[PDB]
Amino acid sequence: SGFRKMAFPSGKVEGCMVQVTCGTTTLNGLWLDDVVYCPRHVICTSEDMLNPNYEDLLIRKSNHNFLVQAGNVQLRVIGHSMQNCVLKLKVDTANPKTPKYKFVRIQPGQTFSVAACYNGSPSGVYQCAMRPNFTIKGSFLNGSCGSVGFNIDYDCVSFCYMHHMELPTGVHAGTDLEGNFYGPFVDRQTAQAAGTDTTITVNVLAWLYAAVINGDRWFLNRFTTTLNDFNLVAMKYNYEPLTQDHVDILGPLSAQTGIAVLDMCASLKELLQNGMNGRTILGSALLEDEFTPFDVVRQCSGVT
Amino acid sequence: SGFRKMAFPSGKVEGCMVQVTCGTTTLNGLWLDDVVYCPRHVICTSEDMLNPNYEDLLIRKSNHNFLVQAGNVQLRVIGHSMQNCVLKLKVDTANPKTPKYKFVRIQPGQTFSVAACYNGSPSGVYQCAMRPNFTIKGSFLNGSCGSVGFNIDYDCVSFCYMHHMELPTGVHAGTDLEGNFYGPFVDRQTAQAAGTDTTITVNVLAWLYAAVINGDRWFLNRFTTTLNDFNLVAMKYNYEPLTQDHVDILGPLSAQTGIAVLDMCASLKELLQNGMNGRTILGSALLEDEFTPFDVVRQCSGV
Ligand SMILES: *[C@@](O)(CO)[C@@H](C[C@@H]1CCNC1=O)NC(=O)[C@H](CC(C)C)NC(=O)c1cc2c(OC)cccc2[nH]1
Ligand SMILES: *[C@@](O)(CO)[C@H](C[C@@H]1CCNC1=O)NC(=O)[C@H](CC(C)C)NC(=O)c1cc2c(OC)cccc2[nH]1
Repeated sequence: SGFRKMAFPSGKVEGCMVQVTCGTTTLNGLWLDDVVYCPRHVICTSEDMLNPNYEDLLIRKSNHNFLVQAGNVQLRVIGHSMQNCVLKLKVDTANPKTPKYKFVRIQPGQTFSVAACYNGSPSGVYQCAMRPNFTIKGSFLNGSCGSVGFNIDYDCVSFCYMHHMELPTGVHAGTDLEGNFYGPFVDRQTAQAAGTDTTITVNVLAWLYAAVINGDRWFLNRFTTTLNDFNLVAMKYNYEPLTQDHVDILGPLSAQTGIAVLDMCASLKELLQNGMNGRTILGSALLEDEFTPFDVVRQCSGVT
Repeated sequence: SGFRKMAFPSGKVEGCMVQVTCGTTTLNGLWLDDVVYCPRHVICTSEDMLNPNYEDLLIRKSNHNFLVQAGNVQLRVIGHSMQNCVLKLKVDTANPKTPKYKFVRIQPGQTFSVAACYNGSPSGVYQCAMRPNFTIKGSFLNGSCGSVGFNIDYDCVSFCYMHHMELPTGVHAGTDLEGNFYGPFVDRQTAQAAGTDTTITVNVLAWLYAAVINGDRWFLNRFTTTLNDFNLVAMKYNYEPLTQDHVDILGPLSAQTGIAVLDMCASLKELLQNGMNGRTILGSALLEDEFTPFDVVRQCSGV
């Protein structure tokens, strides 16, 4: 047993990380087949990033202005195009380590693994949750842009995040692999502020199902509730409202424990309104919200 | 900026994990060069695991009794030996993906990355610390035996742990790659307790420095303490004593923040006597002790 913040094995993503450089600006890129994906601001000088006109900055760039390196080995750029805030660079070599992959735009509350990369070399792996305000509580240093977030189902790597920005509050913002930012952020060198964050309700409920599975079930009450009533109450406590998809992904945990989702909602609502009464859940007085229902099942039944 | 429990990239280890089956028992193995290391209880049966005479059970085994699968290929075992609790399976093929590696014995309070594997296929990576009582608080299910813990220095993988056991308390026990258990544990099917679990003081202080580097300072105070007077209080709370080496290792963090180590100790002493009320540090409601000073320096340098 045991419950930990767990990342996916990073080997399949490691073989795809490369370094992209324009002039002196360097960051990370994702090499899949014969295309490298990286943040478009690599074409900016330090001064350009303050108020960049990317369309104009890109028209002054040719394939030969782009330095793409796998390690110290260069991959000649034979084509380039801009898709939203991501740059796509066609290279003359298909990545022999390209895994089965796809690009996905995740929802708030969903978790993914981040391969922290520097100069095209991953340095650490850790799991992140997309906060409801479209930030992630990551750990990123200078030169980390281009780091990607991913999940692995079966043998297919689903890329969902590429790093771009650190906010003044210390949290982080980025895009999907199609260059579309998560949240209302832009790739400018400007102090941008995210919206007020909230607790990921679906993940809190998954954490409660995790407790029940392990014999910690003192919090189960005899009431039930409607989805609408719970949402209205949940927002009064800074909790995100549940969707139909939330109820459905809680299905397996509901069937495994025999506790209907709306019953657990009624239990969680009582915890929100009355507190923990000096008690703990899974050895904690804090309600954990960065464990998705899939993380709970995967850690109560290790799948690979 | 930011601070997160973070493991090393697992690619180099993934290319080394294999599946080892003996009779009706399957677990993970580590394929380096022409040898596959795994827990020796894979040779045991249901009745053997209760009190196995491993030397007795091992000699009655043949190379063909061992099914070593590396993906869709089966490796031919051409030799079997035993080094303490680690069974060594010689194979006719050397692992092409063998990286630069060494076998090291981790010290208590030090951290390592764990590649949790099942049926020779890794499924998750997370960081652990070797607790003073020589257990680790991991996440392991049935079939996780053979999983390894490691660190990576440059291009060298330092293997330091192989998983064997989950104690009745939910914690986990294992060996180094020489088959020597961490702690007073034994690879038999018995319920085993560990010593009293003390807190890794130097790690808690590093983690306090990380909180300051990241904008958290509500726990600081104007007071200072001597090393001994802090250790008096710390030991009273089942905290490991702080040594001058620990003080020295914290230097970089103290310089970066401008907070003397003994000033942080005065803060920790207050936290231990008053508690945190309802407040949290770096999002946690407890004092985290599984971050080493090096972990903090690596994530907070320049921040
Ligand atoms: C390996 O997977 C075994 O091949 C591993 C799995 C454990 C159990 C689920 N999570 C893990 O980490 N180890 C064992 O099953 C181990 C086998 C050898 C004898 C060392 N035994 C235990 O972990 C074990 C035995 C007992 C026990 O007795 C019976 C009473 C309480 C707890 C306990 N754990
Ligand atoms: C990339 O590595 C640069 O390519 C970098 C990642 C950060 C470095 C430290 N931690 C990180 O996550 N990204 C940036 O530097 C971006 C670049 C934009 C998209 C052009 N900008 C910021 O992170 C940034 C700018 C400002 C700011 O202004 C100036 C004010 C406050 C915060 C802030 N962050």
